[PDB]
Amino acid sequence: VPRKMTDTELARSIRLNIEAELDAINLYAAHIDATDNEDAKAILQHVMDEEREHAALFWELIARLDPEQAAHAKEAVEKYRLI
Amino acid sequence: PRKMTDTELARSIRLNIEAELDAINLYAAHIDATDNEDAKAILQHVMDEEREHAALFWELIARLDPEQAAHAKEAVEKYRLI
Amino acid sequence: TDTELARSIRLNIEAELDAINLYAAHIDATDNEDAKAILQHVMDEEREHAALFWELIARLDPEQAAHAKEAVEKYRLI
Amino acid sequence: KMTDTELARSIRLNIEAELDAINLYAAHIDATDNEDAKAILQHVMDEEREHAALFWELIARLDPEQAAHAKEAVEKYRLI
Amino acid sequence: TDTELARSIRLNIEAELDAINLYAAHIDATDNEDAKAILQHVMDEEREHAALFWELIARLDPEQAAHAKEAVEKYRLI
Amino acid sequence: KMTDTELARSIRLNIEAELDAINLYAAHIDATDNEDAKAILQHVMDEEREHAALFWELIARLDPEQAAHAKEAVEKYRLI
Amino acid sequence: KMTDTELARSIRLNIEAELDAINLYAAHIDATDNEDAKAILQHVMDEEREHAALFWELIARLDPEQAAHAKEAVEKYRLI
Amino acid sequence: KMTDTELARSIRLNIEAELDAINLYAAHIDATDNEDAKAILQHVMDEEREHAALFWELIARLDPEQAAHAKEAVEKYRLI
Amino acid sequence: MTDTELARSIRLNIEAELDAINLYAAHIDATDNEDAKAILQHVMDEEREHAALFWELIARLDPEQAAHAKEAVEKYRLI
Amino acid sequence: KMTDTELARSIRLNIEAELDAINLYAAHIDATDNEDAKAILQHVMDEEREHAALFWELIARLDPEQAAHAKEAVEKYRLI
Ligand SMILES: [Fe+3]
Ligand SMILES: [Fe+3]
Ligand SMILES: [Fe+3]
Ligand SMILES: [Fe+3]
Ligand SMILES: [Fe+3]
Ligand SMILES: [Fe+3]
Ligand SMILES: [Fe+3]
Repeated sequence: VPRKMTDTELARSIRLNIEAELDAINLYAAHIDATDNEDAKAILQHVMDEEREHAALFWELIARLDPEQAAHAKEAVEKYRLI
Repeated sequence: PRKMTDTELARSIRLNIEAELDAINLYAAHIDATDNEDAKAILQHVMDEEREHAALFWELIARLDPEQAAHAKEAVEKYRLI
Repeated sequence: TDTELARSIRLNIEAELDAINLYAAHIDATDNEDAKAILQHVMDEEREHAALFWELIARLDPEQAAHAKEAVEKYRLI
Repeated sequence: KMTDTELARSIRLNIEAELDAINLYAAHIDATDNEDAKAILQHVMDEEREHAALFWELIARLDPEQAAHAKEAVEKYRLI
Repeated sequence: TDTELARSIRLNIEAELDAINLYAAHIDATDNEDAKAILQHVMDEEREHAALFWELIARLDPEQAAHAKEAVEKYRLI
Repeated sequence: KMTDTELARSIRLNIEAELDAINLYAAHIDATDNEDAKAILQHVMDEEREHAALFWELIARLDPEQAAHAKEAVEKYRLI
Repeated sequence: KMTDTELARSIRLNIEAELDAINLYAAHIDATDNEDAKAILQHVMDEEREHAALFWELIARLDPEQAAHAKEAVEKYRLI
Repeated sequence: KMTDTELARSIRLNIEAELDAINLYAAHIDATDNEDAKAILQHVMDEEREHAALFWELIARLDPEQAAHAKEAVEKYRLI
Repeated sequence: MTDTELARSIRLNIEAELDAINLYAAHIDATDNEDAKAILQHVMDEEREHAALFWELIARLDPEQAAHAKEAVEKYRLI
Repeated sequence: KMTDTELARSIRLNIEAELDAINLYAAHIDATDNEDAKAILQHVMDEEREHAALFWELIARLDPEQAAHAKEAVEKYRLI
């Protein structure tokens, strides 16, 4: 019940939406290499790229809330930081 | 890892229509479960784009081995049901 | 009128399509004729069901304006 | 397989799927108050019932024996 | 009267059929005859159980008028 | 040489399925007020119990060693 | 219900859970040839088996009857 | 594979798993009044967030297109 | 066939032990019987012993126990 | 409960989930041969192991008895 309506409910829900978008992109990535039709493959790459933009959009929202966005700012330094 | 023109192509696209609509229902539930405006905006945006994804997969099954002859008497047989 | 009605009809579309896929998997799992033929009949009827639920959800509140530009988005790729 | 461990078990599962679909449509008749939705739910449920009965006719004269469904209406009779 | 009793009995039919499917899958994975015999016995009893549930759900609520015209729709494809 | 994870484990699964069926039907006796449903539920549930007992007696002789279910009556009695 | 579907359902679930754990440890015994794993997995399997037998005696003193689980040793030989 | 099938899809799945862990730990933050547990939970949740950020930058620095990380900040402001 | 065939399996066995303890505890806290409570708490104690045993097994195996030497200090290192 | 099932069982679940994360990354080490992936996966797996150790002492440095985890090194040695 103690939920500021906006500061803690939709955050778990939008992380869920990120997960769902990512799984959908995974399925379309599995399906690009599963036929030799060219138009179907093309429309699948289009929908896959659009879902990819969805994932980026939900990610950029999920960063700018009460969770810590400095972790997704210290990521470019921590990537190369492994030797 | 597998290639077939009939089921390995059609069954998967029928599944994809289900997946698009699952996303649509989930998004519609997320529109009606908060009062955020940024979240509402990005959710209705993503929801409308999946609505295009679902319509496109519906044309894929139409322009596939399945028959778009079901979608020619459907507007009348809905009306043929009262 | 909403999830009470719309989410349930989306779900019924999933169920119809799942029945078509399952019966198609059972048709491509034999080379008989009795099961194949009557399963083709049940498959055809399931497909009609899915089309019917699709026209209903179009003729309800939601925006089927994607199913008006779907014929143009199919044609637009060659 | 294809008749022993496959087809009949798979067709039993097909009957199972028809029963589940009808269960969903019957729950959906009384979970809204629309008339168009009510009409098409009853219509699709009727056709599903046709599907389930016909799959039952297949399983009767398929590998399983249609002698069990016939010596059961009297075992029901055991309720008064 | 609805999904709590009748649909639940349809669920019971589902459970009977799945139990028969599992026991039949277990009969076709060995040639030990003692297990095969008791498994086939239990399966025959499950089969009568499932038939019993089917005739009850015919009487409880939904219409078995398809289950009177089912041999009639079976015959139409030969 | 599989009578272990091809014969015995399968019977553990069969006991699991029987017990789950008994639990499901017992939930179905406690979810309505009908007599006919009561009659068929009590009949089929008792027969399922018989099935579970049959599978248990099968698993006793198949593989595992029943040194516990002969020494078990003392561990219940060990208090109260 | 409580004693019928809170007491009995819970202990049948306990038997099922014991069976699931035993099946998992048995699958892991035949999925390696290590000696530490074999020894400790067989030990844990022995203790789970003890747990399962004890849960079975618990359900004996509940809603199921040994009127079938005492006629199971007599009914096994008469089935082939 | 090790570039497309098993590499890009797998890293997206790992991102999903880390996000599920973050959501779970946030649920455990809102279900207690312990402060040592709260502290370790916000620390581990932050570390999972660090994992999610790292996996996101890798999947960007992989085959997939990081052009969304140039477009999304403009397409979000465009939403009212 | 030495790491992910066995180590994931031993972690899974630990998972089963943990779920068994949680389920047993939920069934101990669902009645006011003492025979069932006592023997179920006993079985839970053996489940705890099992989880402990598998944990010591995984320590002398492929994963790194370098966390279990400074973990008592990083636990306290939070105030 | 705030201490029994709302706190303790949740921590049992959290340890289970951390083991799941390490297991998934261990499955992913056996599904590719890239070096960027190996580096970041080893980092996140090492951090997950740290998480699991932290939750293990939290459940240990609680009211339940870490006395099984004080005589474990002796009872395994009792296994051959
Ligand atoms: Fe999307
Ligand atoms: Fe989608
Ligand atoms: Fe249908
Ligand atoms: Fe049965
Ligand atoms: Fe049964
Ligand atoms: Fe155990
Ligand atoms: Fe146990």
